[PDB]
Amino acid sequence: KKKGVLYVGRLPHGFYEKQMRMYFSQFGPVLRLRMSRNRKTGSSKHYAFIEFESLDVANVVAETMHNYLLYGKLLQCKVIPEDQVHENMFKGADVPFKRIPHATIARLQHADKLITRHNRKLKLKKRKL
Amino acid sequence: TPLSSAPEPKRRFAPSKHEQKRILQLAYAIRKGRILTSEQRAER
Amino acid sequence: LKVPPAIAQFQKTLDKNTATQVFKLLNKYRPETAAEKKQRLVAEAEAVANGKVSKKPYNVKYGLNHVVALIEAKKAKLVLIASDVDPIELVVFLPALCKKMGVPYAIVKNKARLGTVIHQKTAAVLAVTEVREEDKNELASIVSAVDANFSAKYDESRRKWGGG
Amino acid sequence: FKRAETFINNYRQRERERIRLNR
Amino acid sequence: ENIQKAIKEMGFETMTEIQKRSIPPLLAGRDVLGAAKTGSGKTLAFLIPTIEMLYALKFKPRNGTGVIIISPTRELALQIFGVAKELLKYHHQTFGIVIGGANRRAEADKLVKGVNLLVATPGRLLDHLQNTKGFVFRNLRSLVIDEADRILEIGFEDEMRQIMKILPSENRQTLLFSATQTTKVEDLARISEQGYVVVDSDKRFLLLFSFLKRNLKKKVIVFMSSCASVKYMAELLNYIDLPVLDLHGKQKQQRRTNTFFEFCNAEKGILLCTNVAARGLDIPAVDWIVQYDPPDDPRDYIHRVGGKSLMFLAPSELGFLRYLKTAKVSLNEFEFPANKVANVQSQLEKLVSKNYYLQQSAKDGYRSYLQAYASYSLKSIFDINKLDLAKVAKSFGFAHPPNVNI
Amino acid sequence: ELLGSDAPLEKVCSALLEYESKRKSLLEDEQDDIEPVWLQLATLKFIGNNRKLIPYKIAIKNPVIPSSSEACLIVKDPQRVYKDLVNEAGLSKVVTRVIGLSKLKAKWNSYEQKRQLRDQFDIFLADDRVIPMLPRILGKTFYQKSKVPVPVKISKGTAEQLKREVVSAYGATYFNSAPCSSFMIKCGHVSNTSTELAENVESILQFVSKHIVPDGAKGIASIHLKTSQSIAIPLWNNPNLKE
RNA sequence: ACAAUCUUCUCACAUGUUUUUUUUUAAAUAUUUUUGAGAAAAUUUGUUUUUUUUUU
Repeated sequence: KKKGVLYVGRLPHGFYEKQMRMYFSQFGPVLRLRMSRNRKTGSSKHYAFIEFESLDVANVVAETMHNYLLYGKLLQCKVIPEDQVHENMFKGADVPFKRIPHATIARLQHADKLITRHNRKLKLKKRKL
Repeated sequence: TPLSSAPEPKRRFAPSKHEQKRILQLAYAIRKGRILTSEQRAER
Repeated sequence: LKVPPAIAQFQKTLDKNTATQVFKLLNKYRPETAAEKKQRLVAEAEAVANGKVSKKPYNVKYGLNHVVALIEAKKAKLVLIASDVDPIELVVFLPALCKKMGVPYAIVKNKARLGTVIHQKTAAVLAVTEVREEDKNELASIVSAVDANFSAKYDESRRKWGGG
Repeated sequence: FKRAETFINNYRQRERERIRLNR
Repeated sequence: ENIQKAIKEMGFETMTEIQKRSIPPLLAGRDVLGAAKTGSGKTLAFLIPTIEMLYALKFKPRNGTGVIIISPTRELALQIFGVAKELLKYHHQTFGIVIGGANRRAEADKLVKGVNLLVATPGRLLDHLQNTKGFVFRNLRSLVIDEADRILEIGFEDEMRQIMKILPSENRQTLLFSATQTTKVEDLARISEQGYVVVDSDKRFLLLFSFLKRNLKKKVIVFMSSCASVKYMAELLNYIDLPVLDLHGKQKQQRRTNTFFEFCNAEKGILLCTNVAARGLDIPAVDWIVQYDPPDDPRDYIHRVGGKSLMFLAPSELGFLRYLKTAKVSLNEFEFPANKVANVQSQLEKLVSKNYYLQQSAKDGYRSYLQAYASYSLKSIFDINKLDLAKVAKSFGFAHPPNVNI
Repeated sequence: ELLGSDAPLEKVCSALLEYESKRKSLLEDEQDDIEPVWLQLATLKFIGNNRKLIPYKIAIKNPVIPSSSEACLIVKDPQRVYKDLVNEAGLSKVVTRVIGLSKLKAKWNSYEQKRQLRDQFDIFLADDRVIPMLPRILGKTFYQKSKVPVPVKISKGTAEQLKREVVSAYGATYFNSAPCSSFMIKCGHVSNTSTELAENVESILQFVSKHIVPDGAKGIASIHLKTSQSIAIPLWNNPNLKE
């Protein structure tokens, strides 16, 4: 019934959304999982939030996956308080990850108004000088 | 602190002595032709 | 009957995952087999006989008197105790002595696995005192896992009279 | 049921294969 | 004469004013009450007359103890023992030292064997003269007391009169040296500009190592409470490519004088020495003076100091700052950032554990430092109980504190 | 004269040095660190397509990195041969430690251990043979925290060659090539003389127009020099930038 | 299968020279300047391979 949000911490590199969802679905259905990722680069912030179908299963996975030594990291599995569970708790959850190739986007992006702005900037630099 | 105040012997900072006794014994047997050498065992 | 806390603590052993990681580090530090030691010694014998500097060996520590000595001298970094020692008095004091010396310790399942590491039929206790510089992080991770899965866990049932 | 260790090892292998293919 | 050859081997030709006015009267078996300042050359004044006495009477180990010397502190007693070794290098008369904080079970066996020239302290000497079975002292014919004013300042009131009641008085020659003449000295004789750093204990050596690296191109001298600490500190520093001279030497007085002379002549270099060894020596124009350990005698230290002075003080010893206020001495506090401090503690521990002699020296220096700390006069300021033994061993290169009998 | 048919140097460098000196406003640790001179060059187009994890050695008449700075050398296995060569060449006072590639990857694998190793040496020099592998086993702990290995060339295996490579590396500045139409480089320090700073700036500009800027002086839009927190006066501006 | 592929380069050219070696946890947390015009050079700083609402 109550839709238990079981968090996972100390996630080894590679234990990403696909691997977590597959592993944690084995214990119980993982409705939504959104592994935290950086806004710029989408590097796994190394913690995720699993909304197990039942609070019971989330609690069961908590006890069995807490202090779990996975590749040198003691997985911190503590069921997220349902009262503290937010609405933006799972905003855009389970999405194919979209770190735009900003570096290329700015790079492909590379007239008279720009020249005027440069002249104004030069005038501002002269004023500062 | 450690329970024992006894000093540390030098045997724990040096190559093993009873291994050396065996090595000299094995070397003597090789000289006396009692133990086949590794090369002799390999070629046989 | 009612099991005293000193004997009841041996019913709670290290879990499956952490024990598997423990024996993975241990298997890198197995003592030299009787055969392997013989080959190394005759190799030095041939060098001595023909014409003639090493490093201190690294391996796991075994033997009850040896390990208890290492704990008392604070030389041990991790002590693993067999959970099924037939006269339990041989190890019934070991968890408390490891607590007094502040040595990380765990109670692993059965003595056959411990003996297999050291090429014997049976080992009541194993101890790790020194590791290579590349295994410092692996040992440190296991010490944390042993603490979190064995010391942080339980620590309240080991004071309670089990059984009955 | 299979352990989570196999999941991460498979991902690292796939990333390892992706990296070599890009080579 | 063997005594003369040893004196020549020690590296001494001329005599001091105290020696000139004491050696002749001592050779005639005259009891003398002396008043000489610290480091005035007294060490040859009271030691060589009783050595000739021992040779003259042809003392043997079976006769037991014939000469007893009482020293205020362990470090002063150890230096006197070191000097006596130099003087007795060509004699068959046995010598030994018993001091508080040492192995009493070992000293009892040493005393049973028969030690003629004994250097002791009031606390340990009284213990051995009462409870040590088989210790022969009925043949005592020369007793010497050094730094009597300091001895009564330590707190040996009830012991000095107690010990004298046991030792024989008839035929015994007596000596008493006291720099300052208080009222207690005659009572016993009748019956017979600063700089401090608040550095944690575990970071003491790392700060010192970082500081010496920074000031490599200057002249630095460091005072440390124990000679065994000096030997280990010099040996450890030489093992990390930091060549530093030491005044410990090989306990040979000639080498110590040669090392001090070379340090003074050299424009640059670092020398390690104890407060007691430095006491009585003309300090040259040294850019930095460092007090790594608290001084044994703060009253002597404040007068001695009066280019730059630095003092390593633990946070638990900040009460000594209040003492410096009561002495009317200006001071300033030096602050250091943890990022410039070298983090070679793990490397230091590995190096000590791997080498035998480095570990052996570190254990001896740790034991001597603690024993010197436990015998400080300023109990309220330098309290051994307040000290953390785990941090102290960390500064010595240990993962765990070694087991030392206090 | 090479950039825009003019040489507005010396006077600009002297004015910047005077301004820095004018803008001046117990402790137990002191160092000879001084505020560096940052020369930033602007192009009209992207010089770098992507970030490059290989420092570029720009030769400068006035050395930037002090010769007393501790240096750590990374060499191919075995490390005993390289350590013996450094000791024989007398460079042990500069190259404090020599660590092999295998030892660096294994003995120092933790992020804390990597950070501790980085903070224990002021300059990190890597052999050109093992320079590509240094991108891994170091990570953001070193390759992003002001520790870019200098690609020293010691493949010959000679004591004189190692000394020459060390001297060249110490006497030259390092510039990191990254994806941007902008770059900033260290041309000198505050303690450096005005004439020496101008010579270093000219050498840096010549190197940038030769082996860095694809269009050379034509592609350079503006060049300025400043301190860590001081303003950058216009050292050189392209008169035909609009065209 | 708790193992798998992150570079002990080079490339030419004429020993020199030249050209290369895409590779870098998570956050927190930084430089005034260039500039780049979020993006972009950019001190960086601290730091458990740490890590809980906050998906790139």
